[PDB]
Amino acid sequence: YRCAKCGKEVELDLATAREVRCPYCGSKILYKPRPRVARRVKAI
Amino acid sequence: FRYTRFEKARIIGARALQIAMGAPVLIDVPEGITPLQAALLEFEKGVIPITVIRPS
Amino acid sequence: VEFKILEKRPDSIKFIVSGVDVPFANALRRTILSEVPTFAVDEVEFLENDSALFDEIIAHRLAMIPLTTPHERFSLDALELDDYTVTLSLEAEGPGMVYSGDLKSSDGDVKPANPNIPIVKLAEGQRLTFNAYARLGRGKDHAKWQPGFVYYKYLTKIHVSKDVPDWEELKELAERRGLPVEESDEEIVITTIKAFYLPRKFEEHMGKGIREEIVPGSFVFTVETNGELPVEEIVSIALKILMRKSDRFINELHKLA
Amino acid sequence: MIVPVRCFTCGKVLADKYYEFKKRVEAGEDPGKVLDDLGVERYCCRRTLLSHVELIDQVMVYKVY
Amino acid sequence: VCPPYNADFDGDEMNLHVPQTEEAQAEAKILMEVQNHIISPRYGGPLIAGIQDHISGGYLLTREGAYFTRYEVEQMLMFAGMDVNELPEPDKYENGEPLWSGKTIFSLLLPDDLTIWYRNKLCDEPERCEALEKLIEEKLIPDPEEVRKLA
Amino acid sequence: YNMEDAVIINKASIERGLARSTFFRTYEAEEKRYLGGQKDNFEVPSPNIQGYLGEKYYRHLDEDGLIFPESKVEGKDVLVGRTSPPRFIEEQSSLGSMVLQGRRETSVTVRPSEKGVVDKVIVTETGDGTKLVKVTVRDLRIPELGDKFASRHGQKGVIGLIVPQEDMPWTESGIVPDLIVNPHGIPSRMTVGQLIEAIGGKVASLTGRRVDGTAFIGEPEEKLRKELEELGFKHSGREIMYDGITGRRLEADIFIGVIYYQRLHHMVADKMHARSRGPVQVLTKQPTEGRAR
Amino acid sequence: TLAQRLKGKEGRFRGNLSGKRVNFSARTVISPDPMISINEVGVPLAVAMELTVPEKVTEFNYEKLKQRVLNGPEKY
Amino acid sequence: MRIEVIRREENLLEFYLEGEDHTFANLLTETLHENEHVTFAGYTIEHPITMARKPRFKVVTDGKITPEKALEEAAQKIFDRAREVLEAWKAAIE
Ligand SMILES: [Mg+2]
Ligand SMILES: [Zn+2]
Ligand SMILES: [Zn+2]
Repeated sequence: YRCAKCGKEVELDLATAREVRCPYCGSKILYKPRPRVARRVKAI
Repeated sequence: FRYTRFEKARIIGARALQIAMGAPVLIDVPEGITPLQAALLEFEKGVIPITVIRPS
Repeated sequence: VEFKILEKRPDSIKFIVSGVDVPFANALRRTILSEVPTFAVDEVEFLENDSALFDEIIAHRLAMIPLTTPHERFSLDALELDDYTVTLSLEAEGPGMVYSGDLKSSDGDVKPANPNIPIVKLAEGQRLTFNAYARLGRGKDHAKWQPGFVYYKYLTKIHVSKDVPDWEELKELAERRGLPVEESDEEIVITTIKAFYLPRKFEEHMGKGIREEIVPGSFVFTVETNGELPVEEIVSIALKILMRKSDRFINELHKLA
Repeated sequence: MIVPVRCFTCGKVLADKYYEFKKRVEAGEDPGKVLDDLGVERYCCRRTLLSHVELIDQVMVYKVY
Repeated sequence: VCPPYNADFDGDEMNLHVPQTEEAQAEAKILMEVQNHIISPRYGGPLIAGIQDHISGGYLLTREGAYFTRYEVEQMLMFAGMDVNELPEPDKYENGEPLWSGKTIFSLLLPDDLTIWYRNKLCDEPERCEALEKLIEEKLIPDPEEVRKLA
Repeated sequence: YNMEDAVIINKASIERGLARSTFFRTYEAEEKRYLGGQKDNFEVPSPNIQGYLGEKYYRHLDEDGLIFPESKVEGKDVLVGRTSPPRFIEEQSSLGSMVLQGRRETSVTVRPSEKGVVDKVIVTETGDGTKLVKVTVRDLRIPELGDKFASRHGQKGVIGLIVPQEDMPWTESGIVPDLIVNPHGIPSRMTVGQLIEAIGGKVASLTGRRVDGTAFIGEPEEKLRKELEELGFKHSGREIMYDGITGRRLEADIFIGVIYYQRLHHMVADKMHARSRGPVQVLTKQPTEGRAR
Repeated sequence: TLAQRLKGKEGRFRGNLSGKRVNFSARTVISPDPMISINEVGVPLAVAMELTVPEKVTEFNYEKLKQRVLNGPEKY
Repeated sequence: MRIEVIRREENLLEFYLEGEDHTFANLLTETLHENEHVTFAGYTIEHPITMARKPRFKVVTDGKITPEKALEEAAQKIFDRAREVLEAWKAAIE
């Protein structure tokens, strides 16, 4: 389970067991989006 | 009877290996010294027991 | 010991100091860069970064923003700097260019001195949120804690006798660049309050007719800041460190004996 | 790659005086007088205004986390 | 030590490897240290020696006209390792200020009984060397003050 | 320190932005299909399974087996947790292999000397039917010692040391130089184009217009040294310079200009390695070849 | 085959028998300094903690190597 | 600022001074020079990457005064000289 966002914007939260497509665009390629947690980078 | 450079680097090498395997040391103590450096100080005072053989 | 203030401007000053010597001048100069403390952002916590730039690059620019440092509330001549922490937050969303003026400060006396600094450009729907923590530091540890600059030069006089062909060319040249010229019937004296490039015709006369004599003990100082400390409060604070610094020495010396 | 907010040798801010600089050089005015009219004195401040790329427009539009 | 390795510093690669057993370690220290290899077996002449700045700096120290002041003598004798006490003496030209010559700062590094004389690359007038040589060969030990300031 | 092709870069000039360069890699873990019908699924590895790399290296994976981005992956940390299928339950029967019957852990992990933070995780399907995930991890890489610089004339070299801004030989203006080049290399390698370009940066920074410098028809030699002579400086670059340790005019006139350098990727973190006792050859019991093995 | 296994510019007289690959080494780049003596060398502190000598505690370095094993393999 | 003595003899003192740098050391050096009883004053920083905060000082006198007294009186002067200059600055921006 996830909430993956594909190329050319759209959201498509499904799974990973059978097939990986975008219904709206018709493409098949996905980036995993960044979470909303807090990390700490120093400024040097 | 001066030693060469090949015999002086073997007498130190054999004495530094005895000084690690037992072989109680002469007055060489202070405070921490690697066993190779103990052989250099004993050789400086000229109290090495090991002598060479001169084949002739 | 005496001073002559040539000009006072916003964030700059130039003056002439007399009655001192060569060792003292470097000690005053070096102390201003490496001892005077200022505030600077030291670490930033990111919540999200949809911008076109890397996390480190946005974090790097935040550290380079000059922040106002109120000298009437801590101690600037201490050897051990105070650790009081100021929180700088931001929560913006594009589209539009992000400026330094949008940063919020938890303490109204520490804000960016210059409000027209671009940080990052944001496209449609991209969000940027972070919290910046500022602390006191010195320039010797990291360049971000620099209060400004100091530059110094000797004070010299160029004597040009009237027997030198085309001496009038130096008179017009020196007056164009703002150097004072004192004229007499024997020769002229140019006070070099700034660099004086000798024109090519006169190279062969440097030493025979044209000679330069250094005035012992007089120096021209140039100081420029960025708005973190009030331009003529720099030298006063630096002087009070030298005093404090060379007083600790006496305590340690007596303890040894 | 947006303009550097300091110089690299002379510590002095510059990024506030770049977008005011470039909108007055695409009218035909000579840059020798534009940079002098602002507060740029040396030539260590000036080699990093006069040569820069500001390529942030191309990279931004691609849109990927 | 960078004519033995034949290296320069434009990003080269040097590899070290530690020896471990106590017999193989005292052979490395006695037979292979740097100071045993200061001259070379191909032509006798020294190999580990001075390079680019060490030569052209040494010409600026011994030029006729190299007068260092008092602060510059005292600062450089602390920087070049050596330990001497308060004897930079005797302030040879007090005409402007009490300041030394360039020869006597170089004449603290040599042992106390050298005697060498030879001719080097800068000789553009062989006649004014001759005169100096002629006196030397007949009067083996002249006085260092009088005649030798014809140098 | 700058003898025999080295160079001495400023400290505060590094620490404000000179040559801060980034480094990327990428990894291409996939999901194959054997001809028997058993397909290897990727998940979080359990403690039991044969061939465990270790424990507490899996603190960054999510449930399905993908690193959520922007995490400081370092050392030998894993990237994607892969379970492989049994692979011959009945071939050996070496006195205990009949009962265990489990799986043999295989995966992908960053190369064991690097560091950095992840950037973007891809997930897709390739041509036949399978699935493959691509992960890319970046790096920050401040320019310390070793990092080879060069001109475009051929004066290559390495950072000598990293001297602070305060101890810099500086000039009778607001100028504090960055790269103090060794003077013993210009009248030995015959690179006079270095010295024409160094004045041409100083003229074309004060005037305002970038000097044309093409071959055979470019800006001539004499017109630069007159435009420098009428803008307020001496005709040959030379200027009065003060040392930063003690502070007195160096009794010479030190040359100074603007030269375009460029950083090169023979950086020191891709060269330095040490080997105490590693994995050896099976046939000879001798070490392997390359850092990738 | 055998004659190509015996020979061939990397066989098993020069390639693997009289010339072998070693242990306890390092390899990096170089950079000058005229402040150390003529017979010294710099060693980076990462390479210094990944190469080791054996020491064989006898009687007079026993106070030293008690501290070297009490300190862990982290502090130098 | 902890003084680490190294050599101590008759009319001579050598020591390390942690935490200081070129800035104070150079000012302290020539200020010492003004004192006629100090025959020899100098300093060195050894290899400024591994250590650049502990200059090695050397002070030699003619026997008529102790080396500590020389240091003592020479760090008086700098405090007094700064105290002067400071007053000048203040009473000039008016
Ligand atoms: Mg090479
Ligand atoms: Zn889609
Ligand atoms: Zn600049």
